[PDB]
Amino acid sequence: GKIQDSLSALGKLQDVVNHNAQALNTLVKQLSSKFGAISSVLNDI
Amino acid sequence: FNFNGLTGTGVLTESNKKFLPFQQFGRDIADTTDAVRDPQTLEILDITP
Ligand SMILES: *[C@@H]1O[C@H](CO)[C@@H](O[C@@H]2O[C@H](CO)[C@@H](O)[C@H](O)[C@H]2NC(C)=O)[C@H](O)[C@H]1NC(C)=O
Repeated sequence: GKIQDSLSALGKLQDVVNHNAQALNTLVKQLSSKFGAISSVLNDI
Repeated sequence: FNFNGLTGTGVLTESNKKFLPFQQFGRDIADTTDAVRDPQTLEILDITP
């Protein structure tokens, strides 16, 4: 019965979610970079 | 679609967001446009991919 009191810990499970969310947020943000080109949009060029 | 300069592709649907009278369009987390305001009718529309 004392186990519920200690809960109401799971940081190892939240870290897995965070690591993937951070890689997906970074992957999308890397599309707004010019990398030394005139623009960052393949139609505007 | 093109909303006063914003060039893109997607499905237009009725939104439930509320822009501040001076704002034309909104962006989501990760900095991508997700809602616009029609210049002619002044209605807020979501853009789904
Ligand atoms: C832009 O002009 C159009 C003209 O068609 C306006 O649309 C009319 O607006 C009045 C005022 O509410 C309505 O009574 C009419 O029924 C509308 N016309 C149609 C065909 O629906 C529109 O309101 C104007 N927009 C702005 C922001 O001034």
